[PDB]
Amino acid sequence: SRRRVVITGMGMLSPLGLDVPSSWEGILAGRSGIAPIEHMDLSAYSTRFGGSVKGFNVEEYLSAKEARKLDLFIQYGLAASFQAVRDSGLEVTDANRERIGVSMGSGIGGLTNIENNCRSLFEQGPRRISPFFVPGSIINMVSGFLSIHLGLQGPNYALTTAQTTGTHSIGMAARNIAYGEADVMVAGGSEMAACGLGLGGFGAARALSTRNDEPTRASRPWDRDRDGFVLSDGSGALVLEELEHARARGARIYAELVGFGMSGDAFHMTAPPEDGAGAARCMKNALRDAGLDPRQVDYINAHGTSTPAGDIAEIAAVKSVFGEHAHALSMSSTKSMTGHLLGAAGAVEAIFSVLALRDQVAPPTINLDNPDEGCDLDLVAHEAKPRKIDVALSNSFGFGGTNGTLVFRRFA
Amino acid sequence: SRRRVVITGMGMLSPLGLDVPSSWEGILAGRSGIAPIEHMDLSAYSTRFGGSVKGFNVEEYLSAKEARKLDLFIQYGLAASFQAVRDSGLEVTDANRERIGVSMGSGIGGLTNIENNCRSLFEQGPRRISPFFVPGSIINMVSGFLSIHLGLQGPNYALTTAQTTGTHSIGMAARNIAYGEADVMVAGGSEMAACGLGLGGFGAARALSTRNDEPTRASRPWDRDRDGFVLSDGSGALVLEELEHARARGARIYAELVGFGMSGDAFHMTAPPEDGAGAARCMKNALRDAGLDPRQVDYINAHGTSTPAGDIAEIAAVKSVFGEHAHALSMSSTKSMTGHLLGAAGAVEAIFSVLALRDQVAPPTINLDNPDEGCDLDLVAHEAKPRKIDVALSNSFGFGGTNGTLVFRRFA
Ligand SMILES: CN1CC[C@H](Oc2cccc(F)c2)C1=O
Ligand SMILES: CN1CC[C@H](Oc2cccc(F)c2)C1=O
Repeated sequence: SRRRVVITGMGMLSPLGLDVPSSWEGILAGRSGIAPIEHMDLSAYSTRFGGSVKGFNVEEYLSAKEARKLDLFIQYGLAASFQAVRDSGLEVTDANRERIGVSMGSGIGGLTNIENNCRSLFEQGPRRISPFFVPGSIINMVSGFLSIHLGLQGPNYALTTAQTTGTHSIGMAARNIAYGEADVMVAGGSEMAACGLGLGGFGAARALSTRNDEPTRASRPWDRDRDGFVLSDGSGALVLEELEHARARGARIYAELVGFGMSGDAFHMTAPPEDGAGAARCMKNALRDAGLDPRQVDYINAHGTSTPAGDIAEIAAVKSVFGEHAHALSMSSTKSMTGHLLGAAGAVEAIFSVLALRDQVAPPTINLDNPDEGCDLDLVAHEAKPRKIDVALSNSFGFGGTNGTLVFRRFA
Repeated sequence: SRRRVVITGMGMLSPLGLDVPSSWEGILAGRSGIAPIEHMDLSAYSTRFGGSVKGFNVEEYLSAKEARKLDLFIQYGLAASFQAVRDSGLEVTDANRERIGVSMGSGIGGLTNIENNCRSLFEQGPRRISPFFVPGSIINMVSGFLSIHLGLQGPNYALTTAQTTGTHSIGMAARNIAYGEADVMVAGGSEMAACGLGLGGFGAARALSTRNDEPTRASRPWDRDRDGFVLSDGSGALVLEELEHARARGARIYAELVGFGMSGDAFHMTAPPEDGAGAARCMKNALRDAGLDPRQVDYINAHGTSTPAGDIAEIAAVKSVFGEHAHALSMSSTKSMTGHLLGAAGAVEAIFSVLALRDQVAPPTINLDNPDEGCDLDLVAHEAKPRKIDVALSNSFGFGGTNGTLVFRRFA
């Protein structure tokens, strides 16, 4: 029968910091993590900025010898996973190793590594492709490497659902624990798509903000002058744990995961429906899964990507689900500060939702100078808002019309 | 408690055929799908052969214009998915579309597309990258495109667990139905990694057979002269359906999916443990899930990749799990004929496991001329073996030590 699931550990790399507390300080201070990209020459690209992880030292986590073999998305995923496991206090033993699994996902995975090995192949020949190309690039290897390093013998898998990946990974890992397939899961996502193919590929679709001359103001969810998403790098990991398991070991519990929804739009490969029908269906599924009155929802961490169609679809979805209560909750997009971590977005935003519950504060939507037509909810413009938050909801939507909602609440 | 899950539709592209009955005819005849790779210069490569899909016509499924937007692995996954839904006779309606979902995965995803866009990027610069590069290359676009085309609003996701993808995709879709999150799922996997990057990436790790002189004899699981796996392309999809739902509409039921196991080895990034400890835990997990004694298993579709370490690990795991029953079951590798479809391997082998139940016949392991030391199980050498089969297992083991087992049972 269905068991309860709590959050006992969190870890993060973001454009605002190399761990959770540092990232969260930047979130509450309204700081932007967005800057011109330094790691490559983007003069031929229409977008030349994004949210880089600054000053990451992989030798805080792994030997230089093994790090050299791994794409940055794997390095970031392992860093966030190690932080979350350490933060949990959990001890892996022969007695519990078969009951601890991992589900760390990615939207695109090791695009930097694949681009670099493609360069080798085309300029030199296949004899210059790294022997570590496959295990160092494919998406499941965050889960794989984490399991090898910590001895986790529970369910070992990875989701790839584009910009919904982090939310789906956390939700499905919670279901694993709920249904008794595991007692503990490390779950979240990681992304590092800032290579030529990433910036060039989103750029060819004209999906990215082109505000090169003012990167910190580029990400402006629900602002009338928004012109697309800002591409960002990093990782989020959570340690999810069965309630009675967490209670038995005296774990510090941050919050309870009470609800998870998934819905397909079945609308369009890349565009969200204007009325937010898929996001509404997904949130309704998550609220019914959590056994909630929608009026219990105090805070929504929006997907809020700073796209014309995405941002207004989300307002439509929230008004349709919450009716008059839409005017009482607070909804914000931390992508205003972090940009869009793609497969990692739902993972870092799940952590931000849990911290909104811990600290009783709604993170701001920075850059919301001129709210667009119909964008008339409390979107927490400019400044963090202290308020009562018993229930927080984190939304993600992605290519393929794939939707996820997580519902968290305070645990006493 | 838990609902029962049955298989009501199947679809396939493989090196043996453009559908299930053609592929299965090849399997029972001991035919090889392996041949030198055409329309591609492999001069500088140590492997020049594999399992190609021959004569695939995407315009049976999609307009030329929609097919141009999508990597071959997505085309393949859609073809298998459309076949499986057709084969099921399911009528999608406003009354059931929120109860029908998709989980089609891939191990490596859009390497061919990435390769072609890399070529453009390096030669001409980022303005030649396709606008459809991202949505046409990401692994969740089989689930995304299928849901949009058929109007499916149930759970929409994609697994990526390397060579375990197809097995995990089917098992987790079965859990969705068992626990009431969907009534129908389309599940399986697709792969097309016969590009410079795939053949070069696996070749760089010396993982591939280099028997260029005799491609049809290269894949020789448990044979003392095996020298690595054969890379193959294609797709498998199954329609999974809640039993009462299948019975109410008068569905043709092929078999019941009674068990699913997952385990991590936590051993090595690419190598299995020699004693097959992870595969043994995974099979025991799947049998416990099914409420079956190891003695009830009649047929195992092995991972059986033709690698020195992997093939011997699987013998060890089977001897360990099945004890005095280990010789009574038949265990065969259909990869002897199909080669290794990586993320689709588990999907097409689940289909072969189901057809073994329908037709009461164990597929052969072809090329098993000289069983290796300790390879003394009933490996169905050379020729198909008619036999009693009530319970069939399908095993997948992949990079990151990720394991999957599906247990299928005759249904009447
Ligand atoms: C309404 N719009 C705006 C952008 C999006 O189109 C795309 C298309 C391809 C890749 C991508 F990243 C985005 C859409 O459907
Ligand atoms: C048991 N053996 C044989 C090859 C494999 O090693 C690799 C390593 C990297 C990529 C790959 F494709 C394979 C292994 O560890």
